[PDB]
Amino acid sequence: PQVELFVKAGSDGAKIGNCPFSQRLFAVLWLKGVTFNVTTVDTKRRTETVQKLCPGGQLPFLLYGTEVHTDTNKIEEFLEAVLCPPRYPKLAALNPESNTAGLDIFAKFSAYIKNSNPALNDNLEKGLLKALKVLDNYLTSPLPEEVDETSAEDEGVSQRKFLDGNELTLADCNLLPKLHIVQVVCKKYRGFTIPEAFRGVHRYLSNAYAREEFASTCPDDEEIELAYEQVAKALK
Repeated sequence: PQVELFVKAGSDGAKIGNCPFSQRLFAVLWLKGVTFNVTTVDTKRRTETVQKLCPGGQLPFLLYGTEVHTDTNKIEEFLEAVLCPPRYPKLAALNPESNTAGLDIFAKFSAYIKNSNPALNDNLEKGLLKALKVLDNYLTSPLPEEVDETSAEDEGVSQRKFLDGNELTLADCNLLPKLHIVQVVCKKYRGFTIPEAFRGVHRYLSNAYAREEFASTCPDDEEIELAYEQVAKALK
């Protein structure tokens, strides 16, 4: 069954570019354990093949068998439904709220990073921090699998590695590529780092960077910084 992911190329026309949608599906496919290929597209210099496969030009897209699929959310839903046990793990979260935890962070970041009004900087940095804190509280809330298991010193605190438990799920595949952009960009252009006191978020990121599915699908930091340079530099 042939599976080829087409993804956004970076500044050299070849390496992985900044696209958290590309990276989400790359990670889903890696987690499924299916055999697949990844082909980068320089959208300024498209191949005759890519032009034929996807006239509409959407990116990312997926060639599966002879069918071309577009729309990241739909492509992911398709993959989860078609790549099924026993050959491939189900990657859907068990707890619905894992699928919404921290979904606001990226738009708070986008406002913060596009803002060029100095009087609103602190408001927008607050908005971002508040959204990150709500993610932190999700990551430290025990989930049903952890029911009544603890230690005297950390009662009512979750020990789990990722959003929905100790395995990576589709929820992590959506969130992590975006959280990665937020970190990289805000360090470079805002002097901002996530507070050390968000221990849940910190642990989450520590565990996520330790996983090739996330770590090996990340664009180079440089690609992410270049992608944001024009809109991030406007604030003086």
